[PDB]
Amino acid sequence: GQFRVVKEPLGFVKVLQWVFAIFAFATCGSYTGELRLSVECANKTESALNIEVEFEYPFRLHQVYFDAPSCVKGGTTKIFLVGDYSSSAEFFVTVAVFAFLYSMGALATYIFLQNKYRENNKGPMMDFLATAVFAFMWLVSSSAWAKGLSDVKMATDPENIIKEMPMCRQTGNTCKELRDPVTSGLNTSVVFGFLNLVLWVGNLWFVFKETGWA
Amino acid sequence: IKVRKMKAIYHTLNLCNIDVTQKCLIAEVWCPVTDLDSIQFALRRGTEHSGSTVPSILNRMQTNQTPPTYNKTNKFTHGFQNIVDAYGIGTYREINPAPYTVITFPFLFAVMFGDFGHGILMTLFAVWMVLRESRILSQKNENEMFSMVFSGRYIILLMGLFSIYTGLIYNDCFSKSLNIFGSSWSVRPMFTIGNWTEETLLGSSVLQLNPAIPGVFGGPYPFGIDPIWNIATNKLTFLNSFKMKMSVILGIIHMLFGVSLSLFNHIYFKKPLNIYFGFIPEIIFMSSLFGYLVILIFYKWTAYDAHSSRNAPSLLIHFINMFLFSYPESGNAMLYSGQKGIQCFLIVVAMLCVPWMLLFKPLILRHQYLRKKHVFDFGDTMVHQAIHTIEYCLGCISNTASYLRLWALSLAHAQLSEVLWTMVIHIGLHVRSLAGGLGLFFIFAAFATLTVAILLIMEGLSAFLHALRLHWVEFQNKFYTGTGFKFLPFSFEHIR
Amino acid sequence: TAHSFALPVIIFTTFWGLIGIAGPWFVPKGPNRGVIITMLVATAVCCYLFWLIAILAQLNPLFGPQLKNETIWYVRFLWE
Amino acid sequence: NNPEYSSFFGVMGASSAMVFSAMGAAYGTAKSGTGIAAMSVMRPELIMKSIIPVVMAGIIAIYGLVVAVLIANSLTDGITLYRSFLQLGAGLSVGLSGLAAGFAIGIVGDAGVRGTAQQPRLFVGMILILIFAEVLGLYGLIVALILSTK
Amino acid sequence: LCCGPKLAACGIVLSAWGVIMLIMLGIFFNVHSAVLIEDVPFTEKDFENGPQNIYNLYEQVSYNCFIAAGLYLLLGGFSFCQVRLN
Amino acid sequence: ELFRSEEMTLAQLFLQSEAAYCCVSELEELGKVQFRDLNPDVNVFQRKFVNEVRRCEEMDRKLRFVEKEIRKANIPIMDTGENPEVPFPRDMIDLE
Ligand SMILES: CCCCCCCCCCCCCCCCCC(=O)OC[C@H](COP(=O)([O-])OCC[N+](C)(C)C)OC(=O)CCCCCCCCCCCCCCCCC
Ligand SMILES: CCCCCCCCCCCCCCCCCCCC(=O)O[C@H](COC(=O)CCCCCCCCCCCCCC)COP(=O)(O)OCCN
Ligand SMILES: CCCCCCCCCCCCCCCCCCCC(=O)O[C@H](COC(=O)CCCCCCCCCCCCCC)COP(=O)(O)OCCN
Ligand SMILES: CCCCCCCCCCCCCCCCCCCC(=O)O[C@H](COC(=O)CCCCCCCCCCCCCC)COP(=O)(O)OCCN
Ligand SMILES: CCCCCCCCCCCCCCCCCC(=O)OC[C@@H](O)COP(=O)(O)OCC[N+](C)(C)C
Ligand SMILES: *[C@@H]1O[C@H](CO)[C@@H](O)[C@H](O)[C@H]1NC(C)=O
Repeated sequence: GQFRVVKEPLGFVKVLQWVFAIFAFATCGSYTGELRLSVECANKTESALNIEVEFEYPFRLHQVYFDAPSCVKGGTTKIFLVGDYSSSAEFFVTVAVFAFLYSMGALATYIFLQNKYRENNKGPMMDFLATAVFAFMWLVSSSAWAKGLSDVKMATDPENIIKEMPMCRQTGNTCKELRDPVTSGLNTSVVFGFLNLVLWVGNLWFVFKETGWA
Repeated sequence: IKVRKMKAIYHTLNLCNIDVTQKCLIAEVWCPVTDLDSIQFALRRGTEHSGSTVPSILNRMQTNQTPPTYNKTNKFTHGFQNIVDAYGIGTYREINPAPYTVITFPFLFAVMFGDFGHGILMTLFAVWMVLRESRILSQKNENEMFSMVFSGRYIILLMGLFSIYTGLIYNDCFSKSLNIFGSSWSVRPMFTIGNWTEETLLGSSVLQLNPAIPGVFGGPYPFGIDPIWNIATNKLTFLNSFKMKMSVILGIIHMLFGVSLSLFNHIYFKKPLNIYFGFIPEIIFMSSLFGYLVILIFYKWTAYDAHSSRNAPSLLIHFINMFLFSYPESGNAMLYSGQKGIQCFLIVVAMLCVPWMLLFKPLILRHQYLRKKHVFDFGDTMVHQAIHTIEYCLGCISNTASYLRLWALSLAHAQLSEVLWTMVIHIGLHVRSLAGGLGLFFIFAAFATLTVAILLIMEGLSAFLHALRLHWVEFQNKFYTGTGFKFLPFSFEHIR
Repeated sequence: TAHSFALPVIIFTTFWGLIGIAGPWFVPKGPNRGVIITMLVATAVCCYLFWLIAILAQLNPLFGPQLKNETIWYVRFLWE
Repeated sequence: NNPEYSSFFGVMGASSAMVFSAMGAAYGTAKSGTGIAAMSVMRPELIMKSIIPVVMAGIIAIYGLVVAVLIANSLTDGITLYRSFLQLGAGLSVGLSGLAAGFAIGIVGDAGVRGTAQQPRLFVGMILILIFAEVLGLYGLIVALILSTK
Repeated sequence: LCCGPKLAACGIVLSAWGVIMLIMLGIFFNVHSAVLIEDVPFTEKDFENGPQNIYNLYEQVSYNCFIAAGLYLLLGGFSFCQVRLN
Repeated sequence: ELFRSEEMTLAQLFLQSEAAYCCVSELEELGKVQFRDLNPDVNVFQRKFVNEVRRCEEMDRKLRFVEKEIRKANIPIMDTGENPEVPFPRDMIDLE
């Protein structure tokens, strides 16, 4: 066991990359949000005083639905959220999962087969290739996840939901919110993605130096 | 091997002159120009081995006899070269259809056999044959069918690849689409802006969808046919038209490429007569009558949308009216301003190209070969040119029609795959009880055998041979002659 | 689900144009340079024509898909 | 509203698409089997290669079955005269096209099995003719798929 | 149980095809792909409240597909053992 | 290349009889030469070397018979891959 390899600056970078994107996977893939609204129609008896909705991490929001009040005859109209950002959320989650698996494999190789990894610099070259690929993936995914988080905050926003709801277009109907989703998890995930991108960018130079191309 | 070569060599020397004329043997041979030095070096080896002091001597001589057709075939190009040679060995030094066939035969095959899954199966099979080719080449068998397929392994490989591509474009995989980017058809705007409700869903068995209301149709699918058409009962209504237009477009462009190749042939052979009467009249006729049809198809696609659906003209009727000069004041309106004048001009040019081909060339030939220098038979020449013009003009129509076999075979393959799926593995999938997972075993065994037999083997063979027929007739009648002789060298194949 | 007809057309046109135009200048020199160039150009032309026909045929639909009521009900929930 | 007899034409179209295709494929199979039996007494090694025309007759039968199944799954109680007669036309198209294609396949295969027995090179020519004979019935099926889903 | 190598090869190729295609079909059913809605064995009652019932039936069909894939995996293993025997 | 057929040309060779066999053997190995009948007046079955070709055919028959006995027996037939040239000198007597 070459624990000195882990303790070395490159090993520290690998350990940091393992902890990061794993923090991101935990923050994102475990995200579960709830929203609460209320509608008081012209007749109070038909008021939807409390309507609650829940959504998961994948952000397939267009699937999420709820039976809002119609304010006429006491009926209900099914309303769905607008747009989904799975293409970005799942992409970032998969990138983070792949990064975590690669970090675990690299740590295992350095601890056990560091000599084989360093042999002929072929392992350093493969590490440099993976580092460039991961840097590009992180650069794309950080922006994708930030845009997804902003647009999800917009779409899940009770203000926007009420504005789009046709109940407000009626006479006397009043729609209000009760709670908003916790954006702390999404913000932390975005910050962790940016940190992982920075770590990969920094490790690019370390890999280049190790491979001798410096 | 020793005795077989010895026999072959003596039988070859039989063909050479004998001492009845000279003690030194006389040999006559065809040879490519570049290999003359190599042949001389081979003769030098022969002299050294025989020990004869005198050296054998080779000599060129300007000739009149027709040289053979030699194509310097390769391992990858052997299948395609045999494929194009089947319908007649090309003449000496004319545009060879093989290099273009190398792609257009797999592509035309894929336009019909288009299916992602079946293409995957075919490319895997062709890759197995390619990889294990040395093994099978060593282990020879008498199975004619298998020998044919193996010789065509590269043909099958390219056919599989292009079939994969066309299956992706059709969004077809074992009769089922993919939806990898997301459909442009959203059903919610129908209830939001449109006039629907759960009551309408209960009341209508099949209903329908419209893109006129804003959010239903969010642009075209970025790559291939939209997945929703797979589940739409309106599938055929749209696929039929799209595939008919595709078939006509591809056929007309292929024929135009053939005519350009014919121009190349004439330029190389130095037949300005053919270039100025023949090709140019032919290309003008073809483009004006049928290329204009492709332009019309593309223009209608780009112009007419849902809002203008009501008064969207039918290009079939418009082409009929173009030919009949039957532009009416009632019915579907004109596609674009000036259609009457432009179409009349196009028809006039098209019909003028018939006299252009027919009358001109015979008259110039008769002039410059019977009034100058003074056997030429003017009546026979006129009859021959009339036959050629009638043949070409009727051929344009009949070939643009026959290229519809692309759509016919594609739709047939798609419908046969759909019915096979729904009649075989729908049985194993539409079972509530978990015990169905065991039934799916045998049901899918039947599905696999049926796909390999009915579809991969027989429908694939039909599509292959119809791409072949298209290439032989529709494409190659424009520039190919195929009145040469295969170069059969004195090469030792007794290795068998 | 808004599928703009700018990104797909630009991406596919540039990709197939590269394959069919730049690739002939990159093919290595040898006996098969001509045949390989022909395959590159012909594949570019054919594949691009097929894809363009498909995308245009889908563009500007004069009628929408006809979906059974069960599948319309399911698609409302699932698809965007 | 609609006549109680409106479904008769659709039912008969499905029945025709099946029956006439079956008759054409039966003729193809019978003629090809006669040719194969006559040939095999001298060239036993060509039976498997020469079994192709029988397979193409089976393919004609398969087209007939497909169109019959489509029409039979499209029949409904309130089937209007329009749909009923569309399905009748599709059935007639498939049935008669498969009938004629099967006749041609049977005759050509009976000729070409014996011919290939004598001249090995004739096998590919026989296959070439047979594929045309089969796509005749395919054209019938194509028109049927256009009609029954008009 | 010795048998013909041709039959063993056919069995193994069919096993590979079945495993791959049925695994993909199960994955798609589990993802609830709307393309395969016709293959779900649902009834009129399943359209009562929401899509959860149809999702459950999708999952059931996916389980059937995975069971078939596992059976074909066993069949391919038997064919591979027969090949090793031959 | 495959664009169009190769430039083709006739040629005629004077070669002394003694070395003619070896020279045509080298040509056969090379494979880029196509001879033509230059004595079509007399049929093939009467040409000069018909005696030689007849004896070669008899040798081929002998080899076919021995090979058939080989197949009848379980003994296998080797495969080296060498392609030696027929001996131009009168090694036919030794082979016979
Ligand atoms: C798991 C299954 C996956 C699917 C795989 C099968 C896909 C279905 C389509 C395959 C069609 C195969 C035919 C084309 C290949 C032959 C072309 C070629 O390159 O050879 C030149 C062939 C044969 O090669 P050749 O012997 O001429 O080679 C040249 C040799 N010299 C120069 C010495 C003469 O040449 C021709 O005669 C050209 C005409 C070919 C026309 C093809 C006719 C149809 C043949 C049908 C084959 C049998 C049907 C399938 C049965 C399967 C069951 C065992
Ligand atoms: C799935 C979606 C995509 C589908 C559409 C694209 C399909 C393209 C199909 C062509 C690819 C396969 C080519 C054959 C591979 C086997 C090689 C055989 C032997 C070989 O090297 O052939 C040479 C001919 O050139 C060659 O082998 C040609 C190689 C280079 C061709 C480049 C053109 C490829 C297509 C365009 C680019 C890709 C587009 C899709 C992304 C000459 O034979 P030899 O010297 O070895 O012979 C040895 C004895 N004489
Ligand atoms: C080897 C290759 C051989 C050739 C292959 C190609 C086939 C060639 C066919 C013949 C020549 C080209 C076609 C000529 C016929 C007219 C084509 C009209 C196309 C069309 O629909 O355009 C609309 C009309 O254009 C207008 O409104 C403008 C006026 C009408 C058209 C003017 C002529 C344009 C073509 C010029 C010749 C091109 C030659 C190509 C070889 C666009 O108009 P819109 O929708 O905006 O208007 C509508 C409201 N008013
Ligand atoms: C509207 C849709 C349809 C459009 C189709 C027409 C437009 C595309 C084709 C236009 C012509 C392209 C260029 C022609 C060849 C010019 C010669 C130089 C080409 C080049 O750089 O490569 C040389 C090899 O070319 C060669 O060996 C020959 C290359 C020939 C390229 C064209 C063949 C594909 C056309 C068919 C399209 C597919 C069918 C459409 C349905 C290298 O020079 P080198 O050293 O090899 O010297 C030559 C002898 N060896
Ligand atoms: C022997 C050699 C081996 C042969 C190999 C053959 C492989 C064949 C495997 C497939 C066969 C079955 C075909 C079924 C295809 C339908 C599956 C499908 O549609 O996929 C995609 C769906 O999951 C997703 O789409 P959705 O959930 O509707 O929408 C959500 C999609 N967004 C998020 C992108 C918008
Ligand atoms: C009623 O239905 C028609 C026909 O589809 C539609 O155009 C119109 O917008 C609808 N009116 C409403 C929902 O008020």
